[PDB]
Amino acid sequence: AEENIVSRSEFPESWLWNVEDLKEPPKNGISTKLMNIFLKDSI
Amino acid sequence: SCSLEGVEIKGGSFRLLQEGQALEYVCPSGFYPYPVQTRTCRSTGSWSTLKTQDQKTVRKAECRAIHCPRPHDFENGEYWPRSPYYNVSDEISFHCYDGYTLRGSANRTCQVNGRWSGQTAICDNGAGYCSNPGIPIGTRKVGSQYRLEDSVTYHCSRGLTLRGSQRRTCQEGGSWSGTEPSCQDSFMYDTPQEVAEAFLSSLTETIKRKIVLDPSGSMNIYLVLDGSDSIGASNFTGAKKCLVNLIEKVASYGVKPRYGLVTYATYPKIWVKVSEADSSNADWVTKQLNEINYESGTNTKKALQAVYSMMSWPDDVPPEGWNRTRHVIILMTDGLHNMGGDPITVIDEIRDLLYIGKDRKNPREDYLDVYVFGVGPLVNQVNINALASKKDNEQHVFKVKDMENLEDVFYQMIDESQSLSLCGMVWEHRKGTDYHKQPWQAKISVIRPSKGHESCMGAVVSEYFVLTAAHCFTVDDKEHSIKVSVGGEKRDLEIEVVLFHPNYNINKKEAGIPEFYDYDVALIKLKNKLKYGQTIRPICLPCTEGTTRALRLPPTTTCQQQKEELLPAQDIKALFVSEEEKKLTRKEVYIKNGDKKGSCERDAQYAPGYDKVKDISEVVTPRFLCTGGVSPYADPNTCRGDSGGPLIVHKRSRFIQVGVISWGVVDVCKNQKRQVPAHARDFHINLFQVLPWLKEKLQDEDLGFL
Amino acid sequence: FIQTDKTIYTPGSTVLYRIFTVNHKLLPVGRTVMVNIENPEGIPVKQDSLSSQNQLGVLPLSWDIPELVNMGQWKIRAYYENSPQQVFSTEFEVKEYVLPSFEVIVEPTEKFYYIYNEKGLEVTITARFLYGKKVEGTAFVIFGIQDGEQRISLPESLKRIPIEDGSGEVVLSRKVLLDGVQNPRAEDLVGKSLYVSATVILHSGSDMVQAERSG
Amino acid sequence: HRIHWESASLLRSEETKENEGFTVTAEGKGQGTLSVVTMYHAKAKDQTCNKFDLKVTIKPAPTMILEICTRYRGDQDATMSILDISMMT
Amino acid sequence: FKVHQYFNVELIQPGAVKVYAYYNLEESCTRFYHPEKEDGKLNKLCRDELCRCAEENCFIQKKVTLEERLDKACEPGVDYVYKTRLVKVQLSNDFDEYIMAIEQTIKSGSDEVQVGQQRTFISPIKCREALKLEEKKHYLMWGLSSDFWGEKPNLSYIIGKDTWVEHWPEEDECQDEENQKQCQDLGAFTESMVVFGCPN
Ligand SMILES: *[C@@H]1O[C@H](CO)[C@@H](O[C@@H]2O[C@H](CO)[C@@H](O[C@@H]3O[C@H](CO)[C@@H](O)[C@H](O)[C@@H]3O)[C@H](O)[C@H]2NC(C)=O)[C@H](O)[C@H]1NC(C)=O
Ligand SMILES: *[C@@H]1O[C@H](CO)[C@@H](O)[C@H](O)[C@H]1NC(C)=O
Ligand SMILES: *[C@@H]1O[C@H](CO)[C@@H](O)[C@H](O)[C@H]1NC(C)=O
Ligand SMILES: *[C@@H]1O[C@H](CO)[C@@H](O)[C@H](O)[C@H]1NC(C)=O
Repeated sequence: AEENIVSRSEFPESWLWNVEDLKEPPKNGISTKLMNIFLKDSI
Repeated sequence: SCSLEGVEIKGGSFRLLQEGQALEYVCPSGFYPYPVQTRTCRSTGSWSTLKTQDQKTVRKAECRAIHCPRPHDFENGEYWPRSPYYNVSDEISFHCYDGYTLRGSANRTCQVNGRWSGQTAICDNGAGYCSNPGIPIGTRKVGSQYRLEDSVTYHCSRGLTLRGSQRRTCQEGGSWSGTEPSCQDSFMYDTPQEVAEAFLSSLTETIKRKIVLDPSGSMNIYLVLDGSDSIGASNFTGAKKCLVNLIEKVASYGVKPRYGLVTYATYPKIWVKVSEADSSNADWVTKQLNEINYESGTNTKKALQAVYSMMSWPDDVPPEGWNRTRHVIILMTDGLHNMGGDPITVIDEIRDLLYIGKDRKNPREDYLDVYVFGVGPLVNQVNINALASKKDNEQHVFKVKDMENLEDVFYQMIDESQSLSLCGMVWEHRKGTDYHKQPWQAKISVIRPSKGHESCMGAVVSEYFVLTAAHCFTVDDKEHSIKVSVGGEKRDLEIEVVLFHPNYNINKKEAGIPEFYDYDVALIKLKNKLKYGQTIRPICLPCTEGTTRALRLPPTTTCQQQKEELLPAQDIKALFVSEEEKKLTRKEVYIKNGDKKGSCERDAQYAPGYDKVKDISEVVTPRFLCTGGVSPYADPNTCRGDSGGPLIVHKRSRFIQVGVISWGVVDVCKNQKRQVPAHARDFHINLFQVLPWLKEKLQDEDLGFL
Repeated sequence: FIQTDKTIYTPGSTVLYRIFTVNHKLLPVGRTVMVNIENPEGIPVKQDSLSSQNQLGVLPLSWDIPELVNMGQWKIRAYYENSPQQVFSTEFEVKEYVLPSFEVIVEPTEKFYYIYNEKGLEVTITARFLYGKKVEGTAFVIFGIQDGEQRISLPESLKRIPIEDGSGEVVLSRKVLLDGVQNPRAEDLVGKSLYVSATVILHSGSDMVQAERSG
Repeated sequence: HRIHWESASLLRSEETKENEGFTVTAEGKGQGTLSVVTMYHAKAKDQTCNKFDLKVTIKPAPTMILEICTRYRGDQDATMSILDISMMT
Repeated sequence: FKVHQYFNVELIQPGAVKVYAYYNLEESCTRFYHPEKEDGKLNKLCRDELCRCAEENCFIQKKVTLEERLDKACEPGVDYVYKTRLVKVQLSNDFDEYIMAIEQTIKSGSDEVQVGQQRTFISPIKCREALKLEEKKHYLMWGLSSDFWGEKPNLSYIIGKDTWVEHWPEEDECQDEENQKQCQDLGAFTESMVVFGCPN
């Protein structure tokens, strides 16, 4: 029952405290950036 | 013995060991038994109950796929990606937040050992007395305060046991008191190479290495063994060799230590005391080491109380050299199920006699060191860890799969000080590169006009000759059309000559067989001599004096005896080196030299050009070796660019090549990451059928041919 | 521009902040900054000095909150090294809290109040989960007056209402408001504002969400 | 530690776990302040249920019945109070 | 008010009532209730600072034979095998203390033990009938290594879930045909662990 099933543990109040650089060549002054992030276990 | 019915393992194999007193579960890489490894046939007529971590009921015993511990937390950062479970060779990128500096390996993949490669990734801000001790994978940290006298607590999740320090306290020097914790399992074992590395790092001081002591002072060693009812066979077969090698090795550092010997089955026995006049002589202590015999239980408290009596003195005032002597206890317990109390209190007494656990201004923690080696799968890791010592950046607790690794460690330690001349030497450096694990491999590129370049590999067997396959090259190729690379070096080496077997021919054209691989071997003679380096290092050859001394046998041993030992009439373990994305790895493969051989040779009918062969035995000569497939175990196939590699059988931490890869049944290698037929087998060319040619051509290399 | 990841913290966590050093063109520039972390009493507990050379205006710093600490309004004061009077401030809470499971808003149908209303003042309750759903529970509503540096409560206007599918309908009558104070004239209430304090308890009695529409 | 006029008015906190005598050396020229405070727990545990006097009873009757008697500890009565009751299984 | 039931449930848990003002929740008064418990308070045994509640079973089962003793006495978790004689019992409300005198110890424990020193043991009130302890009689017991409780040398061995205590008849009762087999098996098992002991 509750042995092979994982639970939710990561419940932060602030995450994604990251930095990112826009280096794609401009297209009318707009740069598209496709980045993969994982939302927290919190609902 | 107990009833043998209903004790097997699904997906694995079971055998009766200790004359039916036990049974052991084994599966190849990527699978370990669950939830236990061995069962004991008690006196009730039934084996020991299947005990899990929570002591639950088990429907059936199966060997489960190797997964990898999930990060219980990674504070101040993120890990990519996140999964409920991590497979073998899966990779994580550890990324820090802003203003936090990373220390450790970011790109971490965890191998079949069950631990992630590299140092634990830590993100630190550096604004305290001491730094973040890290949060190892599977272990979760309590306490964000890193000031002085502050302590943090570490503990593991379900199914994981903690090995290290349950609580680490920040020291006035700026460090933490204890070793870095880790989450361990029952299937996990420490390889002999890293055990030897950690033992050397803790025991010695790197420069070479040396064992320094206080000026005008000596050291004492207390070698303690266990006479438990687990192996105890033939007067500690191998353990005596281990201790003899250790005694010989320690005396080679320019210091004469003193020794003491403790063995216990029901009561402790004294063999050598520190007070003896001739306790500093290796010859007599080894001679007495060879005089150990059996006469049950595990009474460790009484034995270490006897050791306490040895350490203690009978004088009123403390004798001379009381604070200038260093003590080392080495324990080789296979059991340690307590009977008569716990040995923690006597360790406390021992360190109180030497004034260790009483003051912090002069801790004197380095004058006592306890090393405990774990043998077998019945080990209790928390008890061993609580019994041994803990100092930061050092490992005092070890664990090995079998008794063989116990002497593998010490043979490697002996061979470390040897000159680089002998083959088979591979040191597991802490910060090694790709070729630091497989230095014998050499790559050969063939450039042809208007034709695709052909890439193959071979083994460096000396300073002038490289053994490889012959079908990778043709007589049409000229001297300028062959390039050789070793150790990932851009600089090339000029070639001089390539030698082929007189009976070798890559062209049975009238027999309907398109391709034939008889004596498909090639000997490349280098133009110059090879300089031995960190990643350039030779390999041994069958039926040679180097092979004779590698297998730890007297020189009178014959070549046929070596063939029987390395290649018995059963399944034979080995591995082959594969290249994937400019990186080198090892894939385990098994040789069928018994009943499975005749069937395996039939699988070649699936190879191209072998469907119309009338006599299936004609195309498969006895000089070939058939490996791979799913029987008796699942084995990956060699890739198209992986053909021609050296098949090597590992023994006593020594690499000896037994053949050269020739071809395979089908080309389905690329499906490994992405479906493999059960008949997919790999055929290689043996080296024992070309012994006279090897002796003739390599008679000037001084390889000690027999 | 000092921006923190949160607004309220617990003892035993980490304050993470970014200083964005711009110039009067709102453009990144490289300077030296002095940062102070002040306790609620008004004396710094940590000071630091960083440089913004080739950092593109982002100065990421962090601070560890001790487990034995004073609760209240903690301050971060950062100023350029050349200008000790150029103090920039960022105040954040330190409290012993736990995450609420829903947001409650109390909104008036008429966003102001009129003295001569013959019906009263109607305020409605929108208690919705933080993921935008609807609740079922009860709520307690009280009122008051926002005078000069004080708060006067009216226990007579202490009403209890069933939040019917994320909705409420509370009516404050003129007689109750008149009886709250002892002024013969209602026109003397001009120049002062009311505040509504609501507190919504779920049918499970789990969470505790006290929301105030002051002013 | 060193105290300078520019860097003064900073909380220099030194943390200690053991109760022992301390020795400070104040040298140089100027003045200063020193405070030593021990934060701990004391066994002055009084009653907390200060503002209420809840009492409960279960009594089988001729499907047992539950009775709850409450009282507010003060000189004035209480406003709308909330009583949460959790049933068994 | 009346509270009904619909399904019989084994080992129910006690409920609680919390009363508080609508503005402050931290100034609340939580009081538990239970038909067969004091203030709905789970049974825990304490010495003014440290507790480990004993809402478990006093024993397992009592049937048990020589092979049963062999299998359940060579466990990895057993620490001591002691025979004692009941001298004094201090009955009370929170718990009861049994003070014994030691004749001789089959197996040694991590605590200093010798013939003569007094030993105390604690059990929850629920064992006041299950074990039917009587004074001036001998007993033999072994238990989990987590029994240690107190300060040296006045430690106690808590009779918890894993603690196994069995009746050791004296010479007079060992002559009774009903207990002759038990006495003989006890003596043989005693001499077995005295001479040989458990394997490994
Ligand atoms: C990590 O490894 C697991 C297991 O090796 C991968 O799971 C893949 O899909 C199922 C789900 O567990 C595995 O189990 C087997 O699948 C067959 C269908 O082919 C089904 O009859 C059973 O459920 C059976 O147990 C399956 O072995 C495995 N796929 C392969 C090719 O081995 C998983 O995809 C891997 N990757 C990740 C990110 O988890
Ligand atoms: C980690 O690996 C990824 C791809 O495997 C690579 O893009 C990245 O540069 C690596 N990080 C390093 C080498 O620091
Ligand atoms: C082990 O040693 C004893 C005495 O030391 C000897 O009698 C016995 O034969 C030895 N066992 C062997 C050689 O297998
Ligand atoms: C060892 O102890 C003696 C006792 O007085 C002391 O004189 C000596 O200096 C000590 N040795 C050290 C500290 O190395």
